[PDB]
Amino acid sequence: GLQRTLVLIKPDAFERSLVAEIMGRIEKKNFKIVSMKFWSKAPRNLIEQHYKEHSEQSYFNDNCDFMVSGPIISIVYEGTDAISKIRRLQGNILTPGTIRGDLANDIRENLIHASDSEDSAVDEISIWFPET
Amino acid sequence: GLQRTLVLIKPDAFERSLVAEIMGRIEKKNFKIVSMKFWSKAPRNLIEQHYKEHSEQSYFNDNCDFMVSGPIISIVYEGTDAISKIRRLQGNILTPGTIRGDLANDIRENLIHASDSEDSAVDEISIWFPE
Amino acid sequence: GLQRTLVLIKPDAFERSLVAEIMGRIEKKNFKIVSMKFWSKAPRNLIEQHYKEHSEQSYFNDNCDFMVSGPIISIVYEGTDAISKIRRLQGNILTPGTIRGDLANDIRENLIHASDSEDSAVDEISIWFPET
Amino acid sequence: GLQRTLVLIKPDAFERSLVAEIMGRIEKKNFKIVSMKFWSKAPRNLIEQHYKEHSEQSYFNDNCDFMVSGPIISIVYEGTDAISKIRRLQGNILTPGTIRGDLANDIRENLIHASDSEDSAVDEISIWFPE
Amino acid sequence: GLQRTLVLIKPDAFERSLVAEIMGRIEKKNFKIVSMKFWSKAPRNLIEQHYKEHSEQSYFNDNCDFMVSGPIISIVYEGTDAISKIRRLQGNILTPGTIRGDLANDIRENLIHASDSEDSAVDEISIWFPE
Amino acid sequence: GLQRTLVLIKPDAFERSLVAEIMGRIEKKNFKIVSMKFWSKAPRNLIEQHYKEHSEQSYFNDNCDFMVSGPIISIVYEGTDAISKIRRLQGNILTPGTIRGDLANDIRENLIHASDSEDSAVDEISIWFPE
Ligand SMILES: Nc1nc2c(ncn2[C@H]2C[C@H](O)[C@@H](COP(=O)(O)OP(=O)(O)O)O2)c(=O)[nH]1
Ligand SMILES: Nc1nc2c(ncn2[C@H]2C[C@H](O)[C@@H](COP(=O)(O)OP(=O)(O)O)O2)c(=O)[nH]1
Ligand SMILES: Nc1nc2c(ncn2[C@H]2C[C@H](O)[C@@H](COP(=O)(O)OP(=O)(O)O)O2)c(=O)[nH]1
Ligand SMILES: Nc1nc2c(ncn2[C@H]2C[C@H](O)[C@@H](COP(=O)(O)OP(=O)(O)O)O2)c(=O)[nH]1
Ligand SMILES: Nc1nc2c(ncn2[C@H]2C[C@H](O)[C@@H](COP(=O)(O)OP(=O)(O)O)O2)c(=O)[nH]1
Ligand SMILES: Nc1nc2c(ncn2[C@H]2C[C@H](O)[C@@H](COP(=O)(O)OP(=O)(O)O)O2)c(=O)[nH]1
Ligand SMILES: [Mg+2]
Ligand SMILES: [Mg+2]
Ligand SMILES: [Mg+2]
Ligand SMILES: [Mg+2]
Ligand SMILES: [Mg+2]
Ligand SMILES: [Mg+2]
Repeated sequence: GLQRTLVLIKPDAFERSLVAEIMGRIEKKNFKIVSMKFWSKAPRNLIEQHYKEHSEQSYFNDNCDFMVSGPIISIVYEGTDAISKIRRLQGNILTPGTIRGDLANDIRENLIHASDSEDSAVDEISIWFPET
Repeated sequence: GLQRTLVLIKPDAFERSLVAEIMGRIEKKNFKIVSMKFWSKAPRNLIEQHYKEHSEQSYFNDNCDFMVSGPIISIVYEGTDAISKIRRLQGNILTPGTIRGDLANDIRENLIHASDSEDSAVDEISIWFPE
Repeated sequence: GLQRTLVLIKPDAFERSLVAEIMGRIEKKNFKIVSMKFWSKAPRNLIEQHYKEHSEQSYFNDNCDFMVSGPIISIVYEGTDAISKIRRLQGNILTPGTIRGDLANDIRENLIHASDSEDSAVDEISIWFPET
Repeated sequence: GLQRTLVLIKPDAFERSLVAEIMGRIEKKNFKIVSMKFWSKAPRNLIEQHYKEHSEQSYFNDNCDFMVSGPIISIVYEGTDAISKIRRLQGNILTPGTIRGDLANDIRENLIHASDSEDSAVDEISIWFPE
Repeated sequence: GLQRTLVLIKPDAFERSLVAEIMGRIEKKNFKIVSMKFWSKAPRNLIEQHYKEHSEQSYFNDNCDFMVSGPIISIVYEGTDAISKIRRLQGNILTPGTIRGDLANDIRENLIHASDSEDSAVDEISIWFPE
Repeated sequence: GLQRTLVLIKPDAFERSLVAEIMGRIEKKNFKIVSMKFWSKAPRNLIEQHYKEHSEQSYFNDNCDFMVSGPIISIVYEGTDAISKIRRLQGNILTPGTIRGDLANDIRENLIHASDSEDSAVDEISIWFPE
C-alpha cells in the first residue's frame, strides 16, 4: 500500500517559476509531504551520489553542473503506490498530461526527478535525508 | 453523434473540495448539463442498483458503504459522443491528463463514475432520473 | 457562526461555460453545498418571486426574460458568515478579484446572484427550496 | 534541433474564449512566438491554400466556411523539435491532456491547427507569412 | 458604451512566460481583440512616441531601453467601458486580484500597459495601428 | 528595495491540500525562496515565541494548539518590498483576490502567516532560522 518516494525539484523549475506548479500536481493526486529540504545550492557530493548510476556516461559532469546551477528542493512524498504513481506524473517530454509532457522540452532541463523503483527510492531518501 | 451519459460525483470529491474541478473538466470539453440532482445521502437501494453488475464481487458492500458516506451529484450530460468522451475524461488512476489520473489515487475513492456504454447509460439515467 | 445563503448561477454562466469556475470559487473558500437544483428553464413565477422587490423598476420584465433565457442552478451554501462572505465573492463588475469583477461586464448579465441579507436569504431559500 | 512551425487558432477558440488557454499551453512548454498575425476574418484564398491538400474531399468548402466564420490567429512558434512537440500538444479529441483532448469535441471545430511535418510547416509559414 | 483601448504586453511578460496569462485575464472579462501586432523588437520611435508625455522625466530612456529589450504585443481591445475596465484589470503592484497586483512587483517591469483615458486611447491606437 | 520576510504555511493548508496554491501565488508575484523548512510538528516553544505579542489574548493557547495540530512550512522570501507585498497577498478573509480572501473563512484557520513589519520580520526569521 503506502510507499515513500524521493522527488527533486530541479534548478530550471526555480528559474522558470514552476516550483509550485510541479508540487501542486503531486499534491492534487493526494500525496503527502513527509520530509522536505530547500538547498540554495545542493552540495556536489550529494548530486554525484544521487546520479552515481550515470557516473560513466558522457553527460555525467554536465548534468551535475546543471543540478548545481540553482536551488533544489528534495521532498519525500508518501501515499499509495507513490513510487510508480509519481513517476507516471513526472512522465516525459513526449507525453502531454504529465509534468514533463506539459512543461519541459529538454533532455537535461526537465524540472523534476522522481525515484524509479523501490530500491532507488530507499537509496535516494538516504542520500537527501540521512538523518532517517 | 449526440448522446447522453450519466455521471456521479462521488463523496470523496465533496470531502476533498474537487466538485467544481471535476465538473469544470467536463464543461471545458463542451458537454452540457441536461439534468442534475444533489443527494446529501443517496439511497442505498439506488447505489445497489447502480452497481448491480458488481453484486457478486468482494468489494460490493464496502463500495456501497463508501457511496453513501457523503453527498453525491448525479448528472446527465449531453454532447457529441458523450458516453466515450466523458469516459476518457474520467480515465483511471494510472493515466495523467484525466480526472482520475490527475486527482485520484485509490481503487475505491476515485471521485467520478461515468457510464461506459449506451446500454449502461440508458440504465443508469433511468436509475437516477426515473422521470 | 454558520449561515445558509441562496446562490443562483445565471444563464450567461451556462452560455459562457463558467458554471464550474463560479462554483469552484465558492467551493475554494470552503462553503458547502446543502441543497442544489438544476433548472433547464426556471419557471417564470419563481423568477418573478425572486425579483419581487424589483417589480416596479423599468428593467423588471427584461431581467426576468434574461433569467429565463437559459438554464439556472439554485444552490444553498452553508458556512461561517456565508451570506456576507459569498456576497463579497460575487462582488461587482468594477472589482477585480471577485466573480463579477473578473468575469462579468454587464449590468444584467452578471453570472451569479447571492442573497444580500439574513432576511433575503431566508426568503430566497423558501422560493427555490420550499420543501424545507 | 531548433524548428519553426505554423499554428492557427481557429474561430471556435474566439467564440469559446479559449485563445489564451490554447496559447498558454504552448507557452508553458517553452515555445517562443516568432511572428503572429490577427485576422478578423481571414481572406478565403489564404484558407483555400492552407487546406489545398483537402480540395477534393467532401468537407472542403464547409471547412473553409467555418475557418472564415470568425477571427483567426496565425503564429510561427520556435523551439527544440517544435513541429512534432506542438503537434503532440494539439493532440486529438480522444486524448485528454492535449489541447483538443481537453477542450474540443468536433471533427471540424477543433480549436487549433499545427503543422504536421517539416514540409507542411515550410509551406504553411509561406502562406501566412510570405514576407 | 462600446469603447476601444490600447494594450501593450511588455518584454517582461515574454521573459516570464506570462503572455497568455495576461491575455486570458482580459479574455475572461469578455473583451474582444480588434487588432494585434507582434513585435520581436519594437521600433524605438514607436516606443518614444508612446511614452512622449514622459520625455522630461529621469526614467524616460531607461524605460524605453526596457521596452525594446524583448518582444512586445500591441492589442486593440473592444468592449463595454473597455478603457476603464481594462485599466482596472491592469491595476497596480499593490492590489491583488489585478494583473499587476498578482504578477508584477516593479515600477518599470510591470508586464502590461493599458490606455488610461479616451484621449490617450485614441492617440495610442494611432501610434501602433496607424492604418 | 530588497527585503526578506517570514511566511508560515499553516496546518489547515496541509489538511485542505492548498500548500502549492499558496506558494504559487507568492512565486507568481516574483518572490524567491531564500530559506525553507518543513516541520511535521512545530515545537510549541517556537509557536509561543512566534506569537509572543499575543500571549495575553484569550485566543493565544487555542491558536498555539492549532499551530501544532499538523505540519507547517516556514519560508524566508526575498524580493522588492517583500514584507508589505506578501502581507498584501496574504490579505484577509473579507478581501477576494488575496490568499485568505479567496481560500480561508476562519478567524483561526487562515492558511498563512506573513511578517507585518521590518522588526517583526527580523524577529520571526531569527525564530525559525536561528542559523
Ligand atoms: N543522453 C543524455 N542524457 C542526459 C543528458 N543530460 C542529462 N541526461 C540524463 C541524466 C538523467 O538521467 C536524465 C534526467 O534526470 P533524471 O532525474 O535522471 O530523470 P530521468 O532520466 O530518470 O527520467 O537526463 C544529456 O546531455 N544526454
Ligand atoms: N476493483 C475494485 N473496485 C472497487 C473496490 N472498491 C470499490 N470499488 C468500486 C470503485 C469503482 O469505481 C467501482 C466500479 O469499477 P469497475 O472497475 O468495477 O468500473 P465499472 O464496471 O462501473 O466501469 O468499483 C475494490 O476494492 N476493487
Ligand atoms: N439599472 C438596471 N438594472 C438592471 C437591469 N437589468 C437588471 N438589472 C438589475 C436587476 C438585478 O437587481 C441586478 C442583477 O441581478 P442580482 O441577482 O439582483 O444581483 P445584484 O444587483 O443584487 O448585485 O441587475 C437594467 O437593465 N438596468
Ligand atoms: N476528416 C474530416 N475533417 C474535416 C471535416 N470537416 C472539416 N474538417 C477539417 C478539420 C481538420 O482539422 C481539417 C484537416 O483534416 P485532418 O488533417 O484529418 O485533421 P488535422 O491534421 O487538423 O488534425 O479538416 C470532416 O467532415 N471530416
Ligand atoms: N514612475 C516611474 N515610472 C517608470 C520608471 N521607470 C520606468 N517607468 C515606466 C513604468 C510605467 O508603466 C511608465 C509610465 O508611468 P505611469 O503613467 O506612472 O505608469 P502606468 O500608467 O503604466 O501604471 O513609466 C520609474 O523609475 N518611475
Ligand atoms: N482575532 C483572533 N485571532 C485568532 C483567534 N484564534 C486564533 N487566532 C490567530 C489567527 C491569526 O493569524 C493570529 C494573529 O492575528 P492578528 O490578527 O493576531 O495577526 P498578527 O498581529 O500576527 O499580524 O491569531 C481568534 O479567536 N481571534
Ligand atoms: Mg533517472
Ligand atoms: Mg470504474
Ligand atoms: Mg439583488
Ligand atoms: Mg491537417
Ligand atoms: Mg502610463
Ligand atoms: Mg494575522
